[PDB]
Amino acid sequence: VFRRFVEVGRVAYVSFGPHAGKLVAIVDVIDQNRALVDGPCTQVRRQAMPFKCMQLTDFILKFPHSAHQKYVRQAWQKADINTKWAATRWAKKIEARERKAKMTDFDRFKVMKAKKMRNRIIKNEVKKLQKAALLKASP
Amino acid sequence: MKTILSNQTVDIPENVDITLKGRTVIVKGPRGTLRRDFNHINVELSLLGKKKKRLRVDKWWGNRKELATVRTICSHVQNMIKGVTLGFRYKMRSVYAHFPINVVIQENGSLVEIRNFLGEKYIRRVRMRPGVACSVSQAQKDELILEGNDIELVSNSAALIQQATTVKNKDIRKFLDGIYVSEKGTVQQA
Amino acid sequence: SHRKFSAPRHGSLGFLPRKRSSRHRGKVKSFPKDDPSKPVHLTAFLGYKAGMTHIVREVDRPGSKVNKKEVVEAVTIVETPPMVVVGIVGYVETPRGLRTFKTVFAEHISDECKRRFYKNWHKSKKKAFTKYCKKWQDEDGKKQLEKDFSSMKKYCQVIRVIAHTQMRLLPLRQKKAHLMEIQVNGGTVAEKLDWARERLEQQVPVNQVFGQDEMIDVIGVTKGKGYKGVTSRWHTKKLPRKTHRGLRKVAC
Amino acid sequence: EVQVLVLDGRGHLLGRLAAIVAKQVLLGRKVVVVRCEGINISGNFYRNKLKYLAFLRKRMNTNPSRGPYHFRAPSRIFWRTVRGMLPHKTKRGQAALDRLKVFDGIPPPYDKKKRMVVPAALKVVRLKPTRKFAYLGRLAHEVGWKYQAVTATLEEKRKEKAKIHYRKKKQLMRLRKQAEKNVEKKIDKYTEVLKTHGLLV
Amino acid sequence: SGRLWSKAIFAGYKRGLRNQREHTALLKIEGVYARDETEFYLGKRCAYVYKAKNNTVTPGGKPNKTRVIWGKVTRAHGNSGMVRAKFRSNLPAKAIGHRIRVMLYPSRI
Amino acid sequence: KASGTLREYKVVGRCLPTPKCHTPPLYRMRIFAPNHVVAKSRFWYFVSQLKKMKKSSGEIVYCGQVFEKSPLRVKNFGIWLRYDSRSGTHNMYREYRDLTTAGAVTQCYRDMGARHRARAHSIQIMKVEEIAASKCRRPAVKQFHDSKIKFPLPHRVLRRQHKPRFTTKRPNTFF
RNA sequence: GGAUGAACCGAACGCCGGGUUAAGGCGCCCGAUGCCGACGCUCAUCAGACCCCAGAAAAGGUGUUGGUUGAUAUAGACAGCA
RNA sequence: CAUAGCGACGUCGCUUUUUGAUCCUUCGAUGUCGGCUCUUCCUAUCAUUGUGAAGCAGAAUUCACCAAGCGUUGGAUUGUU
RNA sequence: AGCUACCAUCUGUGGGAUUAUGACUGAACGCCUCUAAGUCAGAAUCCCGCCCAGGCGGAACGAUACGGCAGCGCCGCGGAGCCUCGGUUGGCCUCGGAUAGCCGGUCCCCCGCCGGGGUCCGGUGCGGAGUGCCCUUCGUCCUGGGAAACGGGGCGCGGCCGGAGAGGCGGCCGCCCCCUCGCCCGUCACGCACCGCACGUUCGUGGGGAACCUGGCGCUAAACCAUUCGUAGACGACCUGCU
Ligand SMILES: [Mg+2]
Ligand SMILES: [Mg+2]
Ligand SMILES: [Mg+2]
Ligand SMILES: [Mg+2]
Ligand SMILES: [Mg+2]
Ligand SMILES: [Mg+2]
Ligand SMILES: [Mg+2]
Ligand SMILES: [Mg+2]
Ligand SMILES: [Mg+2]
Ligand SMILES: [Mg+2]
Ligand SMILES: [Mg+2]
Ligand SMILES: [Mg+2]
Ligand SMILES: [Mg+2]
Ligand SMILES: [Mg+2]
Ligand SMILES: [Mg+2]
Ligand SMILES: [Mg+2]
Ligand SMILES: [Mg+2]
Ligand SMILES: [Mg+2]
Repeated sequence: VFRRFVEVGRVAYVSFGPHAGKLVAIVDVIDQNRALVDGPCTQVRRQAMPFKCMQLTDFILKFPHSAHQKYVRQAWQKADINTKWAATRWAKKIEARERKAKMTDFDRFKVMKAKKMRNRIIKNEVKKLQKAALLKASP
Repeated sequence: MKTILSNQTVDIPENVDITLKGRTVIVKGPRGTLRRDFNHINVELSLLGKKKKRLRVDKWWGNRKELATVRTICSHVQNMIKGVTLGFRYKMRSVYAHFPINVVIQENGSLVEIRNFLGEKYIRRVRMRPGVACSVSQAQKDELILEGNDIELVSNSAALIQQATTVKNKDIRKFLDGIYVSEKGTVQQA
Repeated sequence: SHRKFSAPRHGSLGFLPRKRSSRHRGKVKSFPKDDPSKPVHLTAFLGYKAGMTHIVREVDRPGSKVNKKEVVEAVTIVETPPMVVVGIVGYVETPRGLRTFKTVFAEHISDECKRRFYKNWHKSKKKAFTKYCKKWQDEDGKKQLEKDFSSMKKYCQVIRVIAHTQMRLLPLRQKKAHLMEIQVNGGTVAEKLDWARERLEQQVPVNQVFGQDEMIDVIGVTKGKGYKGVTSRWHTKKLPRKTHRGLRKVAC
Repeated sequence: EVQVLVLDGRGHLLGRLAAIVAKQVLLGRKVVVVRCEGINISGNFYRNKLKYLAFLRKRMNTNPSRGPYHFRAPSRIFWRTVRGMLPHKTKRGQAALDRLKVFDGIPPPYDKKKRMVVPAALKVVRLKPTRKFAYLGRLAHEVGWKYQAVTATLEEKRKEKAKIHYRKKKQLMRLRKQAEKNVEKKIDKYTEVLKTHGLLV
Repeated sequence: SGRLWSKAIFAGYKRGLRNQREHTALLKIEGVYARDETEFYLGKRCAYVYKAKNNTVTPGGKPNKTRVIWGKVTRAHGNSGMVRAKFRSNLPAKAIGHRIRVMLYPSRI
Repeated sequence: KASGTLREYKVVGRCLPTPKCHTPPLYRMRIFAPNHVVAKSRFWYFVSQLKKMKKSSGEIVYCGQVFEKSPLRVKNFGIWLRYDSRSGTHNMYREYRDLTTAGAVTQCYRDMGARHRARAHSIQIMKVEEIAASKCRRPAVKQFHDSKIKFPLPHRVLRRQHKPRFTTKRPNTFF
């Protein structure tokens, strides 16, 4: 049933807290509630971190547990987690949320105009397809 | 204490297959199909092999009470496998001191009439659970045979018969009469 | 402290609003449970208490002292002229209860039936249902009636017939007939609607509703006794003769 | 807000949802709770039934017709629960109580409208998965409610009609996706604006 | 042309459990449900707009039934985005649960 | 004594010199306290219990926080303590996993309060020691000694239950 | 503030505006946690829920959770079957 | 044969249907015993329903559980309770 | 005659969840176990039914005021206005649900050309996303390029269909009459530009009440008192009758 697991080398996304919006690697597990956590390439120094503010991703790095920053950083850079992360639908959904949030009034006006025209064209095509499908006569 | 993982694996015979639809186990074998859902238990069920058909039950972060359910689910699945491969047969004996218990098996083994229990004129009608067939043994003089695929249904029907034949307002250590399950086994003895 | 000796309560608390009935006819309040396997039939009837007498009959109760013996038994005579069916009501089941969906009345409502709709028949212009009966003749009203019957057929769970008694056949003073919703049981809604529709304007004799030597229920209003005290009303014990302010009372 | 807030009672905990609803109607908001038979109560069914039977026992000894009115419908039970969190003996509380409607099942005004959900009152997130719970509909039925069967039948008809409507909506949305694929050279100019400003990933 | 004011609800007066300070009111602004989101609305003008029986003079318009009690947001209240408002006259108690307009007027953006 | 996130303090004290011993011995303790004021108070409590010293007859020559020498390493802590129950005094040995010794002692205080209703004034921490993973005795601690540890997060409860307060979609607990 | 209360806890009082607290609180009544609060314990077919205070004991439980002491065990424990 | 049924020596409680102890309310007045009448409530269950146990063969009885729905009477003597 | 008596006679009822308890399967604790998860039977108790009353609670249906000016109903947003009550300041027209799992799409089997299964392919910190979607208001005049041109408007008519849980709603056709305008990007200038300022901007032709005018199409009734009854009764009320 489960596909994403808490384990050494698993890359997690920080949902909230001081490090929200960042990627980290799980270096070790502490007492079912916390994990020794290290983002050497995403600017999260080694520290404890609760599992509540983690959202596991699909990337697993291969380093032994409680390895140093050097080995975590080499595991991160080789098979680059930054670009592979940015390529995912998750990361660009986050990016779309951010750029929708930072949109100004003129940008909202332009989006309103473009969306108006786009919706009208799509609706005309939908009506055309409906009438094309309404010409069915078969016993 | 919360245990990280408690898992138990059940081997599936070759002539029976098991399908998972969430936590609903469908076991199809030579003798029929048994379907049972375990949605009241938060476990993870998986089919491992394409060769020998192991079924694994996993419980993650379970305390003492919910670690007890893994082997319960495994035993229920094994009973389903046993029912669809060999079936379940319960043999009951009617014991009496003076009045012989006359048992008449009505339509298709689904109804049982007890006539002369302790000599009284009340007729006891007991309806078997669906899928359970009652019959009169041809090997012993006072013996009922209950056959089915579901162990709970077969044993529930047997318990219905046993509780229907109950002495009242008497010393039951002396009035030993009634129909009691003599043995529990399978059909086909394989 | 507890009462010194035990004694059962006087009267039943199951009839507590010991008041004048708000109705004179006596309403059914529960019709027999409908099962579609039965043939289509009516569930009730209206009669008039004529009087009492007694009969002599032989009893066929084995093991009894009066087996194959003559007994004298009191009987009540209930005069039952045929009912006349003048309408159909459909009901629909809702999570708030049964509710009246649609009522369809027959043409040619009898004069004694129309008397029921008027408090003062003498001064009336007798105008009831005069515009309604016109819709049984025109094509538009007939189409509306067919739509109403179809709506009853496809939306109603139980249907009832409005039936009235026939005052003209009774020796009473009253000419104002009695109306009643009698439930039609025993079939599909379409079957009972067709049956009730063919019975419109027609007469239903009591032998088509009830049979010989079957046990029925009688619903009605009892004889009025006026304002009564506790001794005659709840049958409490009379206080001793030495009681000062009256003895036909409840002491505490 | 200014519209009517329609909340689906299925899967919701009684007191949690009632606290939310009471605060909403006190803030001058129209609230309509539908499908009150689907409301859950934490704790096992026998315990909750015992609580309601104790409530049934509480009656005025001198004249029970004046006493506490024990309402047996699930909608009325939830209504009384909300009244217990409202200051219903003042004009403000009575107006707040008037701003609330409760129903068993989903009646025709509201079966054709979208229904909200309160996560802070949902059983799935507010209750541990191993704990037991009771259904308000079953409790009401076994404590005196009369319309469990007819409400179930009408709910099943409503669900069939909703399935038909949902199939129509799915077919329309499939046709819309096909239309977007059909016209893309005349759409990409505005699609790029939307993508640039974060709409439409 | 457009709404141009934020919707708020007159939730009640500043109060203890058994004491009520009617001179200051509590407003629930729609869409503001955290204390840190209230900083925008601090100092903004707010109006309780209502109708009555007699006509009153309208600035830049003909007399009508509309009347206003003016006020402004003073500070945040609670953690859940309440605000406190001081009006020129204390708000009537019939306005509880009714519309207040936050007018964006003293803009700082 | 209340709590917070406790800190370790090295507290060194001694009696005041008298014309009986010009150089009284120096005594050192580890005190886990919210702050240095409470640390000094607990030092005086403990040395009054052990030696025959008082705050008035002695002085505190040093009170400094002890920083963890490896806060980036998960390690096992055994704690020997004693506490007063409602009906007696008991010695306990408890095990925890944490990065810091002070964090482990804070975990101990919370756990004693949770399981035995023991308030912090009843608890006397008498030894704290980092132990090897083979020397551990508590299975709840030992089960995390897996080089290939692996578990999911089965039933993730929605914590943002009020943003939004009202919504059309029901939450998902599977991730 | 303790729902309520001569005596409890805070604090003593001219008429007011603003700020901040005490004791006590912050699901809703009812101002305030609508914190992505922390760690555990607990299921009650009479659960529990805050000084005074408004109800309980001895004695038990193979319910569950910790802890103390002791003992057996690949020279094969323990439990089952013989 | 301690514990079917009992329970010495001790010891922990519950109740307010006994009688005390106290004197807070009432002395510009709360009509003071018993019976009769009438309603309701409690359960620490006499009977009845459904059960468990016995030194329960049957019959009768005894102990206990869920349980207050229903019932618990007619008289001689006495103001009596 | 009436009233009346265990001093005569007649009638008195069905389910459900379950308690105690006895069990089934089954772990915990390679055995056992009625229990932990899951099941069964189960009662003068409990709830409901039957029965009594019937909400400041509803429904369906009937008739709805004259022979004289005399009242009323519907249709027209038809007009001119009064009196009073104020709220509000875009809409969302809907799967069922699961949560130790979901959602979308597609090829083969089965049921009326649409659905249900088995594959297979996608998405899943929900993007076929309520952290969402839709509509989007300055108005016109020259004036080009794109979208459309199988298109929009009709308080325009007539017809059909769906919706009954409270349908008070929604959808589709036929005729006729308009403009090629409304949607995007451009060209072109203009409108009180009321000289910094609030209640502005909607629902809205709002709700409710009296009244005037204007036309069309329609209706001509009951209740109560008085009288009578006596199935009723303190009085009211109730059951009744009256070319
Ligand atoms: Mg016997
Ligand atoms: Mg008695
Ligand atoms: Mg006298
Ligand atoms: Mg006070
Ligand atoms: Mg108190
Ligand atoms: Mg003090
Ligand atoms: Mg002040
Ligand atoms: Mg409070
Ligand atoms: Mg509040
Ligand atoms: Mg004194
Ligand atoms: Mg007096
Ligand atoms: Mg008196
Ligand atoms: Mg008892
Ligand atoms: Mg009774
Ligand atoms: Mg009699
Ligand atoms: Mg076994
Ligand atoms: Mg049991
Ligand atoms: Mg059962």
